[PDB]
Formats: sequence, structure tokens, C-alpha cells
Amino acid sequence: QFTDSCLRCICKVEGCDSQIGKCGMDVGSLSCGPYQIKKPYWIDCGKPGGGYESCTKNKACSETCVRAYMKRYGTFCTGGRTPTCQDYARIHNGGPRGCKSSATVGYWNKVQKCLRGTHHHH
Amino acid sequence: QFTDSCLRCICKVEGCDSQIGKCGMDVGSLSCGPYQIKKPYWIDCGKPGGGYESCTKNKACSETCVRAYMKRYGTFCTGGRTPTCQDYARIHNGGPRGCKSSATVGYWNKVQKCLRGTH
Ligand code: NA
Ligand code: NA
Ligand code: NA
Repeated sequence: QFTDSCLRCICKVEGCDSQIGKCGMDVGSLSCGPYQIKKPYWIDCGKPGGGYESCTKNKACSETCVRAYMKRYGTFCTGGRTPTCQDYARIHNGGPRGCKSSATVGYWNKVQKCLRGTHHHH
Repeated sequence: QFTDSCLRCICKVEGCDSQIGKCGMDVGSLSCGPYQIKKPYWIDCGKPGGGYESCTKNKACSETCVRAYMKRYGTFCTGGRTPTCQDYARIHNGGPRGCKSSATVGYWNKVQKCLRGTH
């Protein structure tokens, strides 16, 4: 399963509560809210809520989206393998192929640091 | 992407190599070859090869057809969402709207068992 702990650590890496209500530009695209979701991701997760920005600025709608995204793409990305949080986090960062991409490994390392509590600061 | 694993499991569910060179009726109309392709599907994939049966009886020409059909119809069927193998398999069985049909759910269940090794 895609667990709440996995989801929370993805949130922390992306910025989480400090980004509620907020958008910025990333690589030419608007990216909004605690999970830093771009419009293609919101389309891919099934367009929850009332619209792109209104959903993705909001924590609850963003979480609905992320969970739907992981259900839709997890086993797709892995090629039928049971996915783990490593897969889900790498999918979040890199898209539906992200679990296989070298581009998402550093992102996973940040999520894993959160999950495993390493070099933790107050 | 439409992957080779997805293509292979579609092939297996349809009968695959046992159907090379063969046609038969399939829910009311002719289907041919390892992927059980009907003539409207062969038109919709761009009429590859020399003709309907001559292409679709053959594994390689059938695969050209299937690959073109998935590219043509995948994101159309999903309404702009990145397609998965579930979408592609369901499009194969049910046409350009197959990814959102009922009627294609049992077909996916069979393909999924192939992909997960359960089956
Ligand atoms: Na934060
Ligand atoms: Na991102
Ligand atoms: Na069929």
C-alpha cells in the first residue's frame, strides 16, 4: 500500500504546510500546494475537486490526488511488481515512469531520510 | 508507454502464437491472428500490410497494427491522462472507448493476472 507515512514524507520533501495556498513556476509550469502538483499530474490523478489550482492549493484535495495517482500508476511503473514507498515517491517526483528513472533517486533519498529519521534536526 | 510486457499479456489472452495464420468469428465478426484483430480495428490502425487478413494473420504486422492503435487511441480514450496497460488492454478489447467501458473489465482482469503472475 501507499501509506500515510509515505505520503507525509513526500509532503515534507515538497514543502508541505508552508505551501498551502501557494503556487510557483517550475520548469515552465505552474506547481501548487503542499505536494507541488503541476496540472498534468492533476489531470492524471483524475481531476479531483473543483479545478486545478483550487484543488492543488489545498492539502486534502492534493492528498486525494496523490493517492489516486499512486493507485493508478504504481504497478504500471513497476511492471506488475508490488510497489513500495520508494516506487511511490519516485513516481511522485518523476511521473509514471519515475520508479525506473535515475532522475528520481536523489528525491527518494530525501523521502527515505524522513521515513527513517536519519540526521534528524529539531 | 505501451510496453512489451503489456503487449505480451494481451497476446497471451487472445491466444497468441496458436492463432498465427488463423481467423474465426469472435462475438459476431471475423477476428484474425495472434491478437484477434477485427477489420475495423485494422482500418483504425492505418491499414498496415497488404490487406486485412494478410496483415492480421501475421504476428509482426499485427504488432505494428496494435502499436499504432494504442498510440492513436490511448490518450484519446483516457481524456488526456497518461495511459496505463489497463487502458491499452481495454482499448484493445473494446475499441477507442474501451478504457472506460464495461464491458471490458473482465478482459483487463485476465491481462492483469498475466502481468502479476497469478494466472
Ligand atoms: Na515545510
Ligand atoms: Na515536482
Ligand atoms: Na476480441
